[PDB]
Amino acid sequence: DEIDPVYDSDDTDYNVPVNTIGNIPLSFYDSYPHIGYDINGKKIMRPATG
Amino acid sequence: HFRKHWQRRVRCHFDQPGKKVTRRLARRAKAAALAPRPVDKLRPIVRCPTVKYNRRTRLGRGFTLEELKAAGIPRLLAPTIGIAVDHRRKNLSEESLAANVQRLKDYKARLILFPRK
Amino acid sequence: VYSEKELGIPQLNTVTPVGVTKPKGKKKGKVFVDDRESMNTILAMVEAEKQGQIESKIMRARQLEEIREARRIEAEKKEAERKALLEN
Amino acid sequence: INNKEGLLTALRRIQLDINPKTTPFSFHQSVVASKRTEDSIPQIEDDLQRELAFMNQALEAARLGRSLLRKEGVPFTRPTDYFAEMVRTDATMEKVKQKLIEEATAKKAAAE
Amino acid sequence: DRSNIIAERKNKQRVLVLSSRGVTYRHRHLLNDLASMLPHGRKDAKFDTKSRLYELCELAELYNCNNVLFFEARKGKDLYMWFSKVPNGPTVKFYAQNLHTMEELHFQGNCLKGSRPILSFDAAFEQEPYLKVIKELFLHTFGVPQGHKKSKPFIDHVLSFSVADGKIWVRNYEIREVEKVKTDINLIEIGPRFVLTPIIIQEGSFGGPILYENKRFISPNKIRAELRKAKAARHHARMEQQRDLLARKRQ
Amino acid sequence: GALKYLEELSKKKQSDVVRFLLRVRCWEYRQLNVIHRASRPSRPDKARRLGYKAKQGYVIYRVRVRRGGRQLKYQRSLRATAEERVGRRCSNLRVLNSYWVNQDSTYKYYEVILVDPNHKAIRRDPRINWICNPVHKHRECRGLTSTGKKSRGLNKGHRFNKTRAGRRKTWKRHNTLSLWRYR
Amino acid sequence: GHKTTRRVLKERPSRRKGAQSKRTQFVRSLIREVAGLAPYERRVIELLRNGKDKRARKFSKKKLGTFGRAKRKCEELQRIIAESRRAH
RNA sequence: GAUCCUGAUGUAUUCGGAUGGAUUUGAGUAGGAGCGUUAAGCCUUGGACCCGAAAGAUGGUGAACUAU
RNA sequence: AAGCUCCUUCGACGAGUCGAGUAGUUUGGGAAUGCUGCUCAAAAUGGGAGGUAAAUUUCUUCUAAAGCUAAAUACCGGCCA
RNA sequence: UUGACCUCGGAUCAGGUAGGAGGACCCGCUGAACUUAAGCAUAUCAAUAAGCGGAGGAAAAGAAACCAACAGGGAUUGCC
Repeated sequence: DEIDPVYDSDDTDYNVPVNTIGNIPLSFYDSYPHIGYDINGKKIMRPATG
Repeated sequence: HFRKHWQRRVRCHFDQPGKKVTRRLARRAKAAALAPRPVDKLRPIVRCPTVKYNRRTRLGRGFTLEELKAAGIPRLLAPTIGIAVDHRRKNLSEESLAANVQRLKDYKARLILFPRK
Repeated sequence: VYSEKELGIPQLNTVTPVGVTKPKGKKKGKVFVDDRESMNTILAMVEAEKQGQIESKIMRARQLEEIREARRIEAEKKEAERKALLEN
Repeated sequence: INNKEGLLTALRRIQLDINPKTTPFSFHQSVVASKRTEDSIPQIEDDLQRELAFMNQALEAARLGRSLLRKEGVPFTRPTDYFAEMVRTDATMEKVKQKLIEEATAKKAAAE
Repeated sequence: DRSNIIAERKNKQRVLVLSSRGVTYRHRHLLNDLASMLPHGRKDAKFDTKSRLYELCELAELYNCNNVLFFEARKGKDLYMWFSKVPNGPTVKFYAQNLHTMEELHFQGNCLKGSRPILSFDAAFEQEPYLKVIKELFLHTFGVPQGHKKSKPFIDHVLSFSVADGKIWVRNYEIREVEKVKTDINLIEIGPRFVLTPIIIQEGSFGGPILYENKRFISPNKIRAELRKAKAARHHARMEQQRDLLARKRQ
Repeated sequence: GALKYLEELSKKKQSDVVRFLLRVRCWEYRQLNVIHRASRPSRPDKARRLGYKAKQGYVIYRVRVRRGGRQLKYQRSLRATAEERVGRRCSNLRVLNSYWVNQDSTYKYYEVILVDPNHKAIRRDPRINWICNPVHKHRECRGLTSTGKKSRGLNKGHRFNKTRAGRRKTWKRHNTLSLWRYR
Repeated sequence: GHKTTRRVLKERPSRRKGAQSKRTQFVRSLIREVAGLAPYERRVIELLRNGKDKRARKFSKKKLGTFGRAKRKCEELQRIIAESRRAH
């Protein structure tokens, strides 16, 4: 029986971020209206201001 | 190549003749203790391990149990009559077994054993 | 101490992107900054870099937010220019 | 020992469909050159020519990939605003640009 | 959906990057570089040499991986890479040498961590039947599926496999874009540089009948044994010469 | 058979029975002194295989030792430190060998088997008259116990080239310049 | 190499060092029953009873450090489960 | 010996270098010279032809402050 | 009391120790060269170390976590010569 | 009420034992710097000197979880 390559619940990467940004600091994007880019190539807006 | 202190670690062998005389007198003293007996124990003939030296034989540590049995010398009596015994060495070859049994038989033929007390 | 502009040092790709590099000894397209929104964002950057460390967290947040808003308004200004020149 | 029939049987077992009429380049992103690089590398020991041929093969692959990928409409260029983790660390490239600095300075210092 | 893939057609490929016990620091650096370039992968530590090559397959089933990239080091000196599709076939063994890993400060190139690469292959890879099986597996290993949620959105590097000698040479390059003169692509080496020579292709996960044998593989252990035999040969020649000299002196 | 039953029960340490017993004892030993005498070995099978007998001349001492490091790491173990402290306390006895008993989170605990060399039974019995011999004074101080041998690397093989037969002796032998009469 | 007549050697008890002592096995099983289970073994037992067998095996690796040790621990605990089931 | 070729019977169907060559290279072959030691000279390292700089470190002995 | 021989009988071998992760230190020696601390923590046709591309991880060689032991070796101190 | 067992104490109870000196060589812990070289830094000096603990006439090590790939060797130690 052949392997089905899924990511089960215990997998470290079961839940992955949508930011598609690695382990870099968030010191970047600090002067920019957005935070990171999604996998489809679209930049991600900051939600709002508090 | 003198970055270290060879002066505080240097050795001179001016006692070479003195140590030689000491060793010769030590061999004389063990001959005085073991008077009729030789001052060495019988050693087997073995083959050198490395392929560099595998065509020459030398003297091993002691005789193996099965070759001792084949020659007919009891294990508990061999170190008594002056034959070294090595329980770690194994024959693995009829050639070595036969050569060592020949050596032990030559010792048997040349040996003089005194009847206890 | 010598300048990396004087030395023929190639640009290296780090977390900050190199982007489309421009060839050496050639005409690099001069981009003219003339929109009041663009001077707004440049001036906001200059004022932030001059003022520097503000103790208050909300003050830091507000200067950063005005920088982001200047960048945004510049973005819709450029998008509107693009649409105007693409349909009309 | 080279069993072509068995090798092809094993290929047919695993061969994911890459036919261009049905499978997009955005899906495979693999392109094969139309020229053997061993025919452009006369001597294997010639490091400069060997690396040049490898680079040329990769350049052809990159240009064809860009053409197909732009036709299919997926982003190719990395925006100057996109900061992300890189395979080689920032300290590593600081060291690399440093060594480039000492090399250039040594050369122009010898000239001076 | 647990595939972590957002795409119209799902290419579910999961890679298990495994190390053996006797690997060196350079081998571990190569493994780390490959794992960093592979986002659909899982790094896994030393594997028991007394264990089973199909216990590799159960381990991959444990981690739900359909491809295995296994590093097996011999004498702490030589690398061997087993590429496999687990569970049913096929699997190749390469002798890995000539390693130049990353963090070697002479490459000058970089790429995003996990971005989809461009796979460059060779006309020999399409001509020879076994090179065709090795191309497919290397595609399945370095595929970096289209909709995977750990991959980067932009493309900036090309991984090129070339066949010049009876070996496979792998290079990794950054695509730098330069504005044309009144854009053009330039390539700068970014990553690992190692040479693979094929040894066997087995039908079956880590076993089964042999489908291809190099029959021209010169083992580094064969070179070492040749050196040892040469030393012994000179020693024995000297002994024979001494015997002949003594014999002629007698005569 | 009780000795193998105890050996297996000691092998299974995080088992419920052993964990409960170790907790209560760890409490009892914290209430007791840093170094104190034992009566009977809490691990009789370990003591017996290390060489403890129920003769007039064998004693046990339990010692508490603080755990951790000096980022510097002490080359001697906490086991060797316990043996040395027990010897300094009972200077009239020879430290035969020590074994682990409890660990908590602040201190490790060790029972040290010691032998009286001046006792008549010990002197008359062989197998221990060697420790009656004077060359074995403060084996724990000279590193001649099992912990000392382990720390000194007194093993045979290509992995122990620099430490077997004495590390300092090997260094001296390698760093002496030997000059003969005929050079 | 050289041609020597091979000899067959007697069985080595040091080679028989591998433990086949049925009495040692009996002692080990009885001690397992008497002492019980460690907390991590209890977690593995819970996972194996619930059916998370691949998770159990991964946790056994994380707690022990080797694939073979994890496999042996999982087999031992599965045998304990089977013996408990047939005993109840 | 090495490099670039030229390409023979054939061979396991993929294994090899024979002939003729080259503005090539050897610390090459081309009918062995080395080993040991004495004396003198030179080079390097050790204190290094002799005398002489401030410093740093390890371990000890003592006191000096309307500061109380 | 002891040695051998034979067998339709048996044959027990060292655990907070291996080992995994990690920090320091050390070595010619990240198959971590050894050692120490710290978190986890084993096995019984077992375990350790090597050999090997040869097709699977075959083969080779030893039994760790208990202990004793003269000699060949060192010696600027002790009794002397 | 009595008497055992276990644990912990007292005695100028009977009998012993440790300290300190020495430390040339020996076994451990701890541990520098001067110097040399190198764009810089690791390194070298040195796993040395100083400091601390512990033995003897020798000490230590020592009877393979060794070496090896052999046609095998066979505790440890020292010289070439």
